[PDB]
This record gives sequence, C-alpha cells and structure tokens, in this order.
Amino acid sequence: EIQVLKAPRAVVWKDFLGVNAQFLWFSPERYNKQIDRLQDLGLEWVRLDLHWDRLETAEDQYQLASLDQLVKDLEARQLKSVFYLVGSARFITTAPFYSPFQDQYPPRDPEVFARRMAMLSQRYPSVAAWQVWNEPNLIGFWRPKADPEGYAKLLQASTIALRMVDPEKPVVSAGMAFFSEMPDGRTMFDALGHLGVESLGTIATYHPYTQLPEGNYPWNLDFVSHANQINRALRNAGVPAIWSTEWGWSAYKGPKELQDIIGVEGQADYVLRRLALMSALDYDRIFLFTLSDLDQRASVRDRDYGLLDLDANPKPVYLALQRFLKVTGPKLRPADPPVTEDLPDGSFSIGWTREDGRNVWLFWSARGGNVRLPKLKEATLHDPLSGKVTPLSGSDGLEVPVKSSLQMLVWE
Ligand SMILES: C[C@@H]1O[C@@H](O[C@H]2[C@H](O)[C@@H](CO)NC[C@@H]2O)[C@H](O)[C@H](O[C@@H]2O[C@H](CO)[C@@H](O)[C@H](O[C@@H]3O[C@H](CO)[C@@H](O)[C@H](O)[C@@H]3O[C@H]3O[C@H](CO)[C@@H](O)[C@H](O)[C@@H]3O)[C@@H]2O)[C@H]1O
Ligand SMILES: [Cl-]
Ligand SMILES: [Cl-]
Ligand SMILES: [Cl-]
Repeated sequence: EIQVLKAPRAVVWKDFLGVNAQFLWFSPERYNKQIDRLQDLGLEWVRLDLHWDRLETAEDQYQLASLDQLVKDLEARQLKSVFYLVGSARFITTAPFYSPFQDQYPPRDPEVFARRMAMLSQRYPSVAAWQVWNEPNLIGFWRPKADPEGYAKLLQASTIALRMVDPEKPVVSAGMAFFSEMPDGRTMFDALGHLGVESLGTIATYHPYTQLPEGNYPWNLDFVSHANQINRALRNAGVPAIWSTEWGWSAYKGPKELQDIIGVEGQADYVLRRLALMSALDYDRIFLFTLSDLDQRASVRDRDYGLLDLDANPKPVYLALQRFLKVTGPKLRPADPPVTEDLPDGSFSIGWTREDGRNVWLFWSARGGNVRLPKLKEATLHDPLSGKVTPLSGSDGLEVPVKSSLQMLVWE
C-alpha cells in the first residue's frame, strides 16, 4: 500500500514552518540564544503560550514586565508571533472551591476573558496573530466536560473584542487536541460547525499528535487520510486558513506516559518523516512542538520535545532538520516522484522541485529494501539523520536503498 503525496501549492519554509516556544520560562540571554538557533534554520514564526492566572494574579492586578520585554525582543529579532491565552484567572474561574485545577475551568463570563485579549492586542501591536484558549476538547484545558456551546461563546466574544482593536489582525481559534475528537464521541470541529462558528472567520487549527509519524499503529498508517478528510471539511466550511499549531515527539527516557519511548534518535527520525507528510498536505502553516527542552516545571514527557537542549544547543532532531532544509533550499514547488520499479509495499513517496530546478524525492518504507529508478543515470542520495551523501550512477537505471527513515534523492 504505497502512499504518494503531492502538495497543493509551493512551500516557503520561512512562511510555512514555525516552532512553538516557551520563552517566558527562560532568561532573555537564554531565549535570545534559542532565537539564534531558530534563525539559523531560516525560520521566523513562533507560537507562545500565555496563562491568564499567571498574567493577572488578582482582579485587575497584572504581572506584565517579562512579557513586555519578550514582545520587545521578538520585534527586535524580527520574528512573527502568535500568542494564545488559556486558563481562567482565579477571580473568574468556574472551578469549584475544592478543585486542585483552578485554571483548567472556563471563565464564568466570556466577555471578561475577551477584554483581556483586547488589552493584550492593544498593548502588543507587533504580535502577528492572537489565539483563543487551547485544546478545549481535552479535559485538562476545559473542565469538567467539553462544551462546544461554551467554547463558541468564548471564541465569539474574543473575536469581536480583538477586531475592535485591530479589524485586520487574524483571530485564531484554539488548537484542538488530536483531530478535535471529544470524549463524548463528537468532534469539536463538527459540533462548532453545527453552531455556525465558521461565520466568525477564525483560523482553524488542530494538534494531530500520533504515536508514529504516519498514524498510531503500524497496521493502520492513516495520518494522511485522516488529515486530508479534516482539512477538506474545514475548506468546505469556508475557514480563512488551516494551521496545525502543535505536533511532534518527546525524546524522554520515561516512564512511558502516552507516548512510546523513542529517544533523541527516534525524535529526529519521526519529526522528519512527519514534516515530509505535513508539508505536502493542505495546511497554510504548521508549528513543531517545540523549540526547547524544558526544566522540571514541565511534566516528565513535556521536558524533552525540544529541537534544542536546555543549553540552547542542537539535539539530533535539530541537526537532522538543518540538513533536511539545506538539501531542500528555502522553497519547494509540487512535483512528481521519479518513475520507480519495485518500490516496496508501505512506501511513502513525495516529489518536489527546488529553487535550482532540481527534483527532490522524499521516501521511506517500514520494510526497507531497494527500489529501481529505470529512467535515471545520475542522482545524489542524502540521509538527513546521519549526514551521509551518496552519488549514485548507472548505465541503465539506478538502484536506491530504501530505509524506514526518510531519505532525500536529488535528481535532474
Ligand atoms: C508549553 C506547554 O504547552 C501546553 O501544553 C501542551 C503540551 O505540552 C503538549 C505535549 O504534552 N500537548 C499539547 C498541549 O497544548 C500548555 O500551555 C502547558 O501549560 C499548561 O496550561 C494549563 C492551562 O493554563 C495549566 O493548567 C497547566 O498548569 C499545570 O497543571 C498541572 C496539573 O495539570 C500542574 O502539575 C503544573 O504544575 C501546572 O500547574 C501550575 O500552573 C497552573 C497554570 O498557571 C496553575 O494554575 C497551578 O496552580 C500551578 O501553579 C500548564 O500551565 C504548557 O506548559
Ligand atoms: Cl512563553
Ligand atoms: Cl503566562
Ligand atoms: Cl524518472
């Protein structure tokens, strides 16, 4: 069962591939070093989390100094930022008095939240887009149960308030967990659609984390199918844009909590394979989770999603992504794979052209094996995980080794 992808449009990495970032967890010295490493990749989009109960610690009493300095720094470094605000301040929460998760409940009055997003947008005009809440389909962000009507009211109040500040600035709806599935068996995209939320014209976004790059189980690699189905439905509903605001894997050692243990090399492999899929699907922009490893304030799994370690130095996934983007160059146009014979069962196959006009073939298969390219006499094979570069030549076609990990064939 071979999966061939051809992107719907050209991809310019600087415009398309952003990273999540937790810069408020770090000193400016440290986060500026993270930004150096991001710029070295040729990227500029960042997505940052804001927690209302950290920003407003009592009614009308705020802690803005670190955020003020961060926004100044992001503007000085010429990054493009989307910030999301999530959680309830203590004075406004619907949490019962005894809950240990006071901010994981929605606000008693959505207009109060809306006024804070307007205050942030007015304070920080350099921010490129504002996002309303996070994963409202997940209990840990919206207790005690998912509530499409409640989220729709929150998104409407926020959209109106943000547009009063700046009618041109994008309003991004919350990144939905997974493909927006809810515990009750509905999906938040379907439920919001039945409420007519598309009339608000917010950017739609979801967080399609799966165990493997191409699906959750080896016998059901349905990531492409599932993403295509959700993205077609969002386009049919008239969304202005589709982003994926989080995806990725943790290099953590364990103990296992949801994600299987794959380590730094598994992180590098899986991120590159998933990037090869998502950059050929119908997203306008995607954001890898996440730029940096985090300290003990994060959950054990959440500490190790970084491109960078705690010193802001490259992990294997950063070096692999760097090699991949150097091979592609800055802009890819959709193309077709080379003609193949005996491409292995289960292969993934994506063709592009680079700015120099040469073709790039991204391919892999769990079975490994070999493939014949009968019409080529010359090409170069790059393994972004190891850095190996292999010139291939044949009088009557090429034989190319296929790996479980992504390789890139560059050919004329
Ligand atoms: C960077 C990370 O991003 C988001 O989480 C990602 C997650 O990392 C990935 C991978 O697992 N999955 C998708 C998801 O989007 C969140 O922004 C994370 O922040 C959280 O935001 C919640 C809503 O504001 C907070 O409730 C949450 O707070 C933690 O709660 C756990 C218990 O569930 C505590 O163990 C932990 O200490 C945190 O609680 C402190 O902070 C709360 C928020 O200020 C306070 O209300 C609480 O009293 C504690 O001081 C977390 O902040 C984000 O980290
Ligand atoms: Cl942050
Ligand atoms: Cl915050
Ligand atoms: Cl060919």
